[PDB]
Amino acid sequence: HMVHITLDPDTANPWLILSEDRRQVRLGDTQQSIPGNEERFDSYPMVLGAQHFHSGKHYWEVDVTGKEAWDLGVCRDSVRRKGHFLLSSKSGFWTIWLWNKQKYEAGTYPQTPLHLQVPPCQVGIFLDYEAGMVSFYNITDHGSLIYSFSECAFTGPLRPFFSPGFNDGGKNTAPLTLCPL
Amino acid sequence: HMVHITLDPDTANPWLILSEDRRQVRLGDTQQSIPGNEERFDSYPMVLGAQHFHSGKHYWEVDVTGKEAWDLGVCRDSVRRKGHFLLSSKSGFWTIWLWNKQKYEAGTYPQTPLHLQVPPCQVGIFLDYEAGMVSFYNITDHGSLIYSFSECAFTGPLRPFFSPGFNDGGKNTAPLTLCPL
Amino acid sequence: GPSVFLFPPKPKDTLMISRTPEVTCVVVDVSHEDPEVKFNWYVDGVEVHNAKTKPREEQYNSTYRVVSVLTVLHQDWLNGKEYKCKVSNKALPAPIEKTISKAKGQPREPQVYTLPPSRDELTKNQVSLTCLVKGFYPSDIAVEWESNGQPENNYKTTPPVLDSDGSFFLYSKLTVDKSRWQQGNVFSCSVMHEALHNHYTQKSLSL
Amino acid sequence: GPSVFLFPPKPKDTLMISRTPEVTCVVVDVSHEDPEVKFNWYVDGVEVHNAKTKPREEQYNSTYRVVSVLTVLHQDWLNGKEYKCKVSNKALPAPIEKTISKAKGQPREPQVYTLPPSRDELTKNQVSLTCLVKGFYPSDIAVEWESNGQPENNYKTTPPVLDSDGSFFLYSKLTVDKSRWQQGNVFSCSVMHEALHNHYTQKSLSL
Ligand SMILES: *[C@@H]1O[C@H](CO)[C@@H](O[C@@H]2O[C@H](CO)[C@@H](O[C@@H]3O[C@H](CO[C@H]4O[C@H](CO)[C@@H](O)[C@H](O)[C@@H]4O[C@@H]4O[C@H](CO)[C@@H](O[C@@H]5O[C@H](CO)[C@H](O)[C@H](O)[C@H]5O)[C@H](O)[C@H]4NC(C)=O)[C@@H](O)[C@H](O[C@H]4O[C@H](CO)[C@@H](O)[C@H](O)[C@@H]4O)[C@@H]3O)[C@H](O)[C@H]2NC(C)=O)[C@H](O)[C@H]1NC(C)=O
Ligand SMILES: *[C@@H]1O[C@H](CO)[C@@H](O[C@@H]2O[C@H](CO)[C@@H](O[C@@H]3O[C@H](CO[C@H]4O[C@H](CO)[C@@H](O)[C@H](O)[C@@H]4O[C@@H]4O[C@H](CO)[C@@H](O[C@@H]5O[C@H](CO)[C@H](O)[C@H](O)[C@H]5O)[C@H](O)[C@H]4NC(C)=O)[C@@H](O)[C@H](O[C@H]4O[C@H](CO)[C@@H](O)[C@H](O)[C@@H]4O)[C@@H]3O)[C@H](O)[C@H]2NC(C)=O)[C@H](O)[C@H]1NC(C)=O
Repeated sequence: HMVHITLDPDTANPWLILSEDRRQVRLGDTQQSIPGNEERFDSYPMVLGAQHFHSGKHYWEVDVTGKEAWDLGVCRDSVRRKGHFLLSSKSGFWTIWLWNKQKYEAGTYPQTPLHLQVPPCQVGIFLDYEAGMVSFYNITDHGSLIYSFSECAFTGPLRPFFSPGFNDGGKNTAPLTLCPL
Repeated sequence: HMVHITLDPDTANPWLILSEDRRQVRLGDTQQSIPGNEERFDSYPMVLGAQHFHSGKHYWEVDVTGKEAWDLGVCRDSVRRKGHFLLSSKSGFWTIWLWNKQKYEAGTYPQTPLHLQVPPCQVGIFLDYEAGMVSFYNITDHGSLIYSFSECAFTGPLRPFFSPGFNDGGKNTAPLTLCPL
Repeated sequence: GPSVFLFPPKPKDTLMISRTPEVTCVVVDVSHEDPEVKFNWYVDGVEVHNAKTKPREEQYNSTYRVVSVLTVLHQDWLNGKEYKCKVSNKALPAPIEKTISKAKGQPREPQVYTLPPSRDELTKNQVSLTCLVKGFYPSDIAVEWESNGQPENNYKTTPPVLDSDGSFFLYSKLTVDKSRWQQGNVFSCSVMHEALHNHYTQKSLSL
Repeated sequence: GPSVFLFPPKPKDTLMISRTPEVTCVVVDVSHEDPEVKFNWYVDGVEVHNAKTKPREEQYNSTYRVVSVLTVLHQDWLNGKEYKCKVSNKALPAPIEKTISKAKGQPREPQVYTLPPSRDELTKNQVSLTCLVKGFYPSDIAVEWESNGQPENNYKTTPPVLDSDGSFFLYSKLTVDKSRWQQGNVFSCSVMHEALHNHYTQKSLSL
């Protein structure tokens, strides 16, 4: 069920630096000067994957080694790109994230804390369109399940979501890397 | 049903000046040095009348000519005397009052506004213990009723209440005078 | 020569009957050389004598700071009477007069509302009770909290904030234990203000 | 000779991506006689050149006030890096160096609660929506309101007030028409803060 994903350079916030293969993303310290198209996140270090999902089972992995914050997930293609907003399952977002080094949360509203005895170095995101499901796996810990959203409905196209996080604390400059699968 | 009432010197706040006959009261500009007994109001220009009511019909009048503020009524003998509090019928007080020159109000909780086309110069206070009632009359306007408390219950002793008001605006220095009846 | 500043009472004091409001008349540096100060106080130009002189204070400047304190009657201050402090001293040729009084402005009635804790807070072990007080003028006010006739002192009160109509609002937060809130206990927000009937009102808050 | 003061960015600006935070280097009076100022700017001792010089301003003193402005990256300020302004001028013998940075203190997460109007208010024709925001450190914060994706600008926000634990709290009052509240409309309180996930959160309030 694995899927090769590439980061969509039109979604990408201007402080992000994507790699030439479009398979890594990091938050850099200058703002790149680039089009202000509708598709682009203007207030957070976030980026979409190129793929659009309409049906099917899709699975991919992301590497978060060494990082103190990030966000990962799938989202509606209709999510809003301009301004501040919450990552919430009522709002088009099926994500989980790490911030403040060490705090893990699932993006339910209100939010759900996660206790991970083994901090993931990689995370697998699995999407099952018809089952109405998105699950997350801690690959470092034998693939154990971290969290699963269910009865998501799903009407339209879904896109993979990514964010390398903010660099509070100065020790979050690594990038997310999509694993070769 | 008329009743000759005298102001009780033990209730009286120390800023009040009672008259020698104990039938007038005004708010003076020095504090009289006098006992701190339990019966005495310590934080408002208030005074009880000497009578204690256990039953019966009782009626008296008070003159408010020229005043911009006062309070009148009956109360439980048990009302608290020390500190701040509200004049409220839930709290042992069946009073109406005038403040701010021109604003009349009934001491229900919350408070009830009163519209008086003829500003009273005297007010009659009638108490009917068994009927559980306290009524007010605008003697200047033929005795018209201003306001009536009912179903007051009444278990204990009741005392007539008086206060010449605060002197906001500087033109409230006249006294209350009990009417000869 | 010697300088003089006149000061108003602290605002709450003019409303708390349990407080005593004082106008202060500060004289700064009077010479070690000629150190004695006369104070004369007038209330609406009428001479008064109940004023308290404080013992002079030596300043690192090698100079004298001299204070006289004058207690004021609450209603006098509220009713806008003028308090004059006239200083006399030989390090100086002519007596200096300073006058102060309460600020002008038509007073407006505070509206008081108590708001219980948000249900989201009931997961923490202390909860916040709020008293919104608004529409009041001037800013001089006093707020306090009580439960069952005893005062509750675990509260903090924002300063008054100017609103779009030129009136003031503030909020008061009382933090209490969740078990006290949850049991059904009655809390009360209390407000003293020039423009209230009898200068005082209170509102309850319970579950 | 010439004096110099260094100034920090306005706090909200370091948190609003739509704002631009600047450190200001002020030089006061430089003589009409020898008026030209050199500014050098270092960020963590490393020389930078993007700084904006402002045209000199004539002072009633018959003197020159000279500013240079340096824009900072948000995360740079937040991450506590040091910003040095070195002034050079001939009304002066040796270059003066000033350094500033963000203040120390372990940041704490704001807790946000929205409280509806008290039912006593629903007799007036405008009502007050409250956002309590508490437990946060430092005091640098930004609060705003929105309804249905459009901003609501009829709001006032108390300054942050220190609590008993050393954290801050404030309240934000949004005034609205009672008919908008009554109809069932959804309002939102928004908060931006260093110690929030993605530095932002929001809470709803409806009937
Ligand atoms: C020798 O050294 C001395 C002292 O170090 C110098 O003293 C100074 O002289 C200055 C004049 O040359 C003078 O400047 C004025 O300052 C005042 C504000 O001062 C207040 O705050 C200062 C701290 O910032 C303190 O120094 C003072 O204590 C003062 O505090 C207030 O004092 C009130 C009096 O006690 C007090 O009110 C009472 O409060 C009590 C409770 O205790 C009661 O409730 C009572 O009822 C009240 O009446 C206040 O609580 C208190 N407030 C607070 C929070 O501090 C300033 O207002 C004034 O400003 C006006 O005037 C100037 C020009 O005239 C103008 O520029 C202004 O904009 C404005 O119009 C003055 O600038 C200093 O006050 C004084 N310092 C002291 C300690 O008094 C000498 O000058 C030195 N001499 C030489 C030769 O160098
Ligand atoms: C000739 O006449 C001139 C001007 O009239 C005199 O100038 C004064 O010289 C003083 C030194 O001798 C100096 O004193 C210091 O005062 C400051 C505070 O100054 C601020 O506030 C004043 C109003 O109270 C103003 O005069 C200033 O404008 C200044 O305001 C702040 O300025 C910031 C810079 O722009 C600004 O920040 C920026 O804001 C923008 C938005 O526009 C951006 O967001 C940007 O990111 C920001 O960086 C602020 O908004 C603004 N703030 C506000 C609300 O006003 C004081 O801090 C300092 O105090 C320290 O040091 C002294 C001793 O060193 C000590 O006593 C203190 O306790 C403390 O440690 C100084 O006292 C004056 O500032 C200056 N006046 C001006 C206009 O600059 C000359 O001295 C005269 N010369 C002679 C020979 O007589």
